[PDB]
Amino acid sequence: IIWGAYAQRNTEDHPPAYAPGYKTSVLRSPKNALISIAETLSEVTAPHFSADKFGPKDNDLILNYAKDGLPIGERVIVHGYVRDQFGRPVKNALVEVWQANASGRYRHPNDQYIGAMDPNFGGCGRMLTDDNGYYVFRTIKPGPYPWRNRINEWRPAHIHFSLIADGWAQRLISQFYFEGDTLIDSCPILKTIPSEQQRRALIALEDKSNFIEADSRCYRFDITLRGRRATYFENDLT
Amino acid sequence: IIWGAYAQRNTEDHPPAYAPGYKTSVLRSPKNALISIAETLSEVTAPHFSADKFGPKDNDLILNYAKDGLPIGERVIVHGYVRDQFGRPVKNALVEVWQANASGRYRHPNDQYIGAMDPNFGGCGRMLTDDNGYYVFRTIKPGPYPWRNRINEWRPAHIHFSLIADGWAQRLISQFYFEGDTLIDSCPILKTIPSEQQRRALIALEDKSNFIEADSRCYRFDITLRGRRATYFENDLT
Amino acid sequence: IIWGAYAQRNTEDHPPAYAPGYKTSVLRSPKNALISIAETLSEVTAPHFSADKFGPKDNDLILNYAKDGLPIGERVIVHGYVRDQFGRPVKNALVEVWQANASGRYRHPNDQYIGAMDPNFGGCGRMLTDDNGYYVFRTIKPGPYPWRNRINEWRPAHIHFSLIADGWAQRLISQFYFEGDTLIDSCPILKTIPSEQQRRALIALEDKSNFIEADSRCYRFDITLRGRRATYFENDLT
Amino acid sequence: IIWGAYAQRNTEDHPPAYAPGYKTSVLRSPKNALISIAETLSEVTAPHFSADKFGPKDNDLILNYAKDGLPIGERVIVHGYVRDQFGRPVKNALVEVWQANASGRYRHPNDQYIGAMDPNFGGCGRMLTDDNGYYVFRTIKPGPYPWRNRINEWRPAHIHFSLIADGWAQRLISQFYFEGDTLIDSCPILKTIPSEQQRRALIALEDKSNFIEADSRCYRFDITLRGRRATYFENDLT
Amino acid sequence: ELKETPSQTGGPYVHIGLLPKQANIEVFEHNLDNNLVQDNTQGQRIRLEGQVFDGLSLPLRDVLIEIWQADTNGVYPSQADTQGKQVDPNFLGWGRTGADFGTGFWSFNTIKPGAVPGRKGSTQAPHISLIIFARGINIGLHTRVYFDDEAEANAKDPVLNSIEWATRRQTLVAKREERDGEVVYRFDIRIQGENETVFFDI
Amino acid sequence: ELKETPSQTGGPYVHIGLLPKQANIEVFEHNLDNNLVQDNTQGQRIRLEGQVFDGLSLPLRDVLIEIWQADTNGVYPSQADTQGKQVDPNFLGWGRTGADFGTGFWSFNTIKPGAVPGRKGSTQAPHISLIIFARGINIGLHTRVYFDDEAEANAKDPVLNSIEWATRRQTLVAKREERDGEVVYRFDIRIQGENETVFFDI
Amino acid sequence: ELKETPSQTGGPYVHIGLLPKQANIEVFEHNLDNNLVQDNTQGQRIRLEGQVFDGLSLPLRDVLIEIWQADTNGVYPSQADTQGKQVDPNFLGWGRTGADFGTGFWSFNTIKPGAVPGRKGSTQAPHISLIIFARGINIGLHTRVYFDDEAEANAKDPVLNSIEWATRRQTLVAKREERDGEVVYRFDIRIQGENETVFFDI
Amino acid sequence: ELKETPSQTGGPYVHIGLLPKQANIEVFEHNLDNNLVQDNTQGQRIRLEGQVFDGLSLPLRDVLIEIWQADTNGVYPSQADTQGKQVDPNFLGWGRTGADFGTGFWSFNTIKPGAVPGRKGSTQAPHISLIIFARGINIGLHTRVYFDDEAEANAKDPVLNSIEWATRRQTLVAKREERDGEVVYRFDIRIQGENETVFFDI
Ligand SMILES: [Fe+3]
Ligand SMILES: [Fe+3]
Ligand SMILES: [Fe+3]
Ligand SMILES: [Fe+3]
Repeated sequence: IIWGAYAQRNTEDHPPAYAPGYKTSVLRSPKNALISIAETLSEVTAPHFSADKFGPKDNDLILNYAKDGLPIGERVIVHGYVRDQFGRPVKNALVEVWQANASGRYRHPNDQYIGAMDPNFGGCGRMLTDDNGYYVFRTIKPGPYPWRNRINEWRPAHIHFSLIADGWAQRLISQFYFEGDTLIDSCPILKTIPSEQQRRALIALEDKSNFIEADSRCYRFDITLRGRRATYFENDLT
Repeated sequence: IIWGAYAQRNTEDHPPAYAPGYKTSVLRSPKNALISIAETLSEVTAPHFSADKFGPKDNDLILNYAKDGLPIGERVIVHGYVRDQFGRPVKNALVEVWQANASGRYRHPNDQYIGAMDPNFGGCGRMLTDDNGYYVFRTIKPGPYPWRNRINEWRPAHIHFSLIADGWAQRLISQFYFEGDTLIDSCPILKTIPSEQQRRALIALEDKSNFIEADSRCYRFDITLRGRRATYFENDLT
Repeated sequence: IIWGAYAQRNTEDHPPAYAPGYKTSVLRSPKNALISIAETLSEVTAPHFSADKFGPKDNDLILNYAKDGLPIGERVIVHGYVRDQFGRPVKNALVEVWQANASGRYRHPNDQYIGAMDPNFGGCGRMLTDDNGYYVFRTIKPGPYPWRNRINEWRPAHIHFSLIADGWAQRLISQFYFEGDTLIDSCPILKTIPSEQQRRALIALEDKSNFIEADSRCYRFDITLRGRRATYFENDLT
Repeated sequence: IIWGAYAQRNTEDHPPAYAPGYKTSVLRSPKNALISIAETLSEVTAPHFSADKFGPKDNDLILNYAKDGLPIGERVIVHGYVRDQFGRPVKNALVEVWQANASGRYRHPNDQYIGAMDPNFGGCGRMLTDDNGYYVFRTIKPGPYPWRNRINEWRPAHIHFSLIADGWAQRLISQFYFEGDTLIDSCPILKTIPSEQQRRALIALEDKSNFIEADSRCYRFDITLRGRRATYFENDLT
Repeated sequence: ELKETPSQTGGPYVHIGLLPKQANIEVFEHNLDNNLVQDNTQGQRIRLEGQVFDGLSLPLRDVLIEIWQADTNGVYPSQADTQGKQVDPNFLGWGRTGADFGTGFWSFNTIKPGAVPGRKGSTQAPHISLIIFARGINIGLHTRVYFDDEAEANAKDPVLNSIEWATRRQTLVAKREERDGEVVYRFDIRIQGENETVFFDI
Repeated sequence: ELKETPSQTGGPYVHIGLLPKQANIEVFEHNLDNNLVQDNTQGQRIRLEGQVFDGLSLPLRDVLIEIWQADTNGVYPSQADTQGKQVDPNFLGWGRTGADFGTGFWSFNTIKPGAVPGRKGSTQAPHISLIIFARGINIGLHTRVYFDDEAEANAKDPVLNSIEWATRRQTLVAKREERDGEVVYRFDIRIQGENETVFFDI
Repeated sequence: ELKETPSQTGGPYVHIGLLPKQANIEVFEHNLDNNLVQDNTQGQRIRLEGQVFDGLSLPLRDVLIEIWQADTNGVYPSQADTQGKQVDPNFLGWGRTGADFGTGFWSFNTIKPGAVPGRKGSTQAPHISLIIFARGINIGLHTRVYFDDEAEANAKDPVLNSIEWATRRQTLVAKREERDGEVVYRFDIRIQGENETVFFDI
Repeated sequence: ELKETPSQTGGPYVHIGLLPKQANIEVFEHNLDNNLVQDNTQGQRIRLEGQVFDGLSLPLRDVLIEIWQADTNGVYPSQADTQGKQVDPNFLGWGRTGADFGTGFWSFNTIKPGAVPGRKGSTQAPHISLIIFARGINIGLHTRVYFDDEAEANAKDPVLNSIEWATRRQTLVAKREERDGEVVYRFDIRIQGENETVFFDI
């Protein structure tokens, strides 16, 4: 199979650049429209990361920063699959995540929220999807937190995630939320997304059968990236 | 106004004594039916608790046990009203609560759950309702936790509460949950309650307008107790 | 009771600053987002107006400008209640109103509409709400009028109103319309308001039981202002 | 892949032990609740049966007991798949079945029903699922039969089945019925099952495209067993 | 017409919120306990003790108990009391305790209550209202404790006589017995099986 | 939970109801104006003036302005003031005015406010709260006026420091300047474009 | 997420499909039985026997029983066994039998199992997993058989200790006893009433 | 047909998960950085630096940047590269960095990329693909960096020529300049206003 270009990104399935409800976007959004280009090798290629560079606890946010004890919070496991838009599994993709602790406090110099810091929690991890596009990490469920958009704004509990896969065109960063969180319906950031179905594509579902007795709960969350079309006639990529 | 007896407790609005789905009830439930009696002074009276016996932090679970720092977890305020079934406010009623920490771990000798203990959290508080039946306390949102009913059983996040009011007939102990928690629909304990409307009477609702910016979220939860009927003819109470 | 800050203004329940359909807003709307601040004494305080400064006819637009006769038009009484968002009455708030006459003509130098001027009508009044947040004034029902947005634009009949209450954060100016007016569904100004329910919050309802036989008709119109939250723990206002 | 324990059996998807409508269960049901345990090697292991121990006609109930002629009755083939709750095929599982003949008469000493015995029918067979969890056997469609629960009780036509697979926790015995049988809606035994969807999980569907012309009809029936969870962190099984 | 908030079990850790001390938690300066007798409390001191047994005749080691009673003159320290008599100013009338995690025994140091007026001008025999809370118990179980050395009064008691199964009345009578010099009443509660204690819906 | 009544523009004739005099209408005996200084008002008199410009740098000739401020000691003539200090008995603290139909200039005769306490024991620099109403403006625009001869206090002001875009802070500082003998602070408001004035959601 | 196929009673004629011989039916050349000991099977031979009683203390004459156990070294003849040790090549580890239609007695000729590893590095006492199927039983009942001459190991067994009602633990211990020269363990199962056997949800 | 997972802003703390070191967090032994040159990497070393400005011409102090480029011979260290040529075995081709919290400057130590084949047998001028992530940015912004000392190649570049507004092409050309002895290319990104940098939808 000789591959062609990635299918066009559907701008309607993503938040626009300018979203007045999310204040900081007013000055950090281009006024000109994006210029669409036909893809070249630059866009269809991407870096490769070897597994032996990852530590054994890189995907375990409960233990990778634990010093004197275990972090305080809700023990949860998150797993799912990464596929391309045509349903093909995404193999060996780099998945990076970061979150706040159970108080909704980030281990970041710029975070002075009164929510308490956890000396045994770092808030970041990473992994590579297997041959089936499967991924899995363990962590503490992040707490929601206040922020200044409108004075009493609150972000629902969420986990930030980033993916670097087979093509640069696939580069993506986003956030997923937890099923049932009531703050979801009021979040200005989540509302930058036009459709309701897309908003729901960011909610991790409770996976009760995969709970581990007297230990951890589990959530299922799948990710879909742009996919490449196969070429059967002219090959203009180069 | 000369008061008569409390209205009859509606057994249909409460869980039965025998509930096979909640295993420990199989051996701790009477086989004989409860014997209903006409009320006397014994049933319509109750103890009085003076306010000056309560410490200033008795209703603040965030600070009443804080030693070296603040507990880890979601800062939340819970308030509401206590009324009798006829809508009358319940004044100076004793409200006692207790819960687990953010890990779903109780500060109790019999709790060995792997969930982490918080050296700055106790898990209990108390208050007296004011003249309008209003109450309010602050705390850390409790985390759900596993328990052995069926091997992989999990309790949704909850706060235990107890009330001692104007009449012994009103004595009540229960638990309230948080709106949106998905574990609510699977809990065997909550399902001991027959009707769906009664089950919903135990869910605390997100009270967004009462959130405190960059500080705490807030939930609204009202409690209804049995009420006394007024007498206008014969007074057989004594 | 020790009061905290006013609840956050819900930007979604108000028209945005930039509303292209209402032409003059294109150049009189900031391009930057509003900067939200935590409240201080400056925002929670407001001026006090003594009643003995108001004339006896200040709330009677039928007689406060009548010279040789009565103004021409529909005799109507308008009353209602001013409450805060938590349902508390707003006491001694200053309510100021102004409107056009029955021809849709304003007694203003800049109004050259062919609609006829009424030598016995002024078009403005004021009052202070009582202890229950109640207000009441008498007037002539204003006529609709043409204006240049799109060349054949017409404003439905309306009465402009302004309120100065307990907090500067409550400062509000708006307009209310009359139930049944067909111009309501086509007004560009009323359509700057996002939701339909909010648009309906500006319609005064016919209050038939309060009509005064062989004299005047009556409309009921209630106003809701932002409300303050009560504080039960830390008091950071100062 | 390192396997953990089988997912918890959902007691709500099975009939309770005590079912008064099915009389013999009144005295053969424990009064105490079942004690749930965490699994060990004892529960996750199971016996292995070699194929070369099975005769060529073990899965052909039409011929494995035929002596002088063919049994009387409806020639039918039954096939389907055995999967675990996570959709994984169950390979080399032992499937054993037994049924009555076309008269509803069992070849058992304790069966004196007036329904006629068939000298050429035995009523039992067995097989091992293949690598895809597929199974298939041939038989005579069993006739319904009377039994003494309530004096005029009648069992719909059914085939008893038993499975021994990869784990002892999976051990299961049940019965399946035939689509369209009207006795299904009145059977006390089938009604011991709480939900309607689970009751339907025991009905074999007519598989018309797999009928064999001028020979046999065919039914499709799939079986789902409990499945094991994969472990990615601690391995406490041993 | 509003419905009463539905009951739920107190759960296995009911001591955290109701008896912090027994859970080794010290957050309150003034803690509630099982000692209803103060310095100047009137009446004869008595000790109430026993155990609670399940359907297997095994004691509950996680049960919580509370009692409510009148003073030595049969007057309740409650505004709801309409007798017009003055109550002992040094008597709360209420107490709370938990069974021992090991043995299962519970007890209260209190005073023997005086006779309280019944309905329609009757007189109730001396009694203590008691309630049980614990894991497995969905709704607090109500019962009453009467005294065996008060046989003449019990025979005329309205509540006891409202139990048509006469043979069950005895389950509500505690047995007196003088220890060294203290008067103790033994009251064992049986939730299930034979000699199951009578429970009321009050 | 009730929703706040929705805002609407004050419209082009906002003077009829809020400044009858400027509209040549005499219905009220006591009219509200832009003069906050009475005979015995304390503090140094100052005049606040400026213009409001649209997106085309053209002044609005139909704008209405109001201000709210503390007295000379930083105390608000409001019951909501919880400082415990006594307020100047001769100070309303509020005033209203309209720009000139021709030139577009607006002004207030007032007093320079004293420092007011901030949140969490902080101290705010002297300021005047100001609001703008006019045709084209759907919701009154809130802003603050600080004084340039109060640089040391402004540098420590909580609100000004809550503006991360430091370069925009200067838009809220009025420039002092002694006319004949009167102290005048010039404050121009730019609704759009470059040097757009900072507006708050209070 | 698929749901497990729902269980149904094995019914009164459960022998036709699971024990054709006992039903006098000869269709299979190789029949499964209650004899787990082969010629070269290792370990000490033992006979397991008993009866199953209903709520009336009457034995079930139509019950079917199966057992699953490890070899003499505590290793299961199963690929799922992850001990890394070699299993007795002459041991199926499983057996099936039915009670006698007349007396109700059932039995198995097997070997005494060796200790099996427990969870988290613990060690389970020697046991045999047993399941019951029969008319009136909607779901096969799971239980375990331990041995009384293995008291030291039982006291430390994880599963037995997970039964908080200590008094019920003894119902899972079979009593050893030397017949002529063969070792027999008597294990009676009581489905209801007093001394009801403990059943597990595995 | 599945839809692409929707994008969301990286947020203000995008450094916790993508640059732990810069956040003072040490959890990973091997950390990803902005240095693409290894010991035996081929080509001339160059330093790429600049700042990102918002609509107010203020630099973003919380922005995160990544680049993707070919080796010195215009071959990508990617299996997706179909040139048939061997890639520099010591070149990842990718790097990540964050602007300085104080000054806002960002930089990468890399190599100048060789010309890469374009579509339909064309040749692209040397370039580096760059993406921007930060608070306020809902979707990572894609752009390209070309070099001014490569004017002859840029004039023929397919992508640059696909921009009909010729005057905007220059915004994608970095300016070379020899520091002490190191070659540095300055590339400033303007998100809004005048000379706004061209962004692509790739
Ligand atoms: Fe609990
Ligand atoms: Fe108007
Ligand atoms: Fe059958
Ligand atoms: Fe975040």
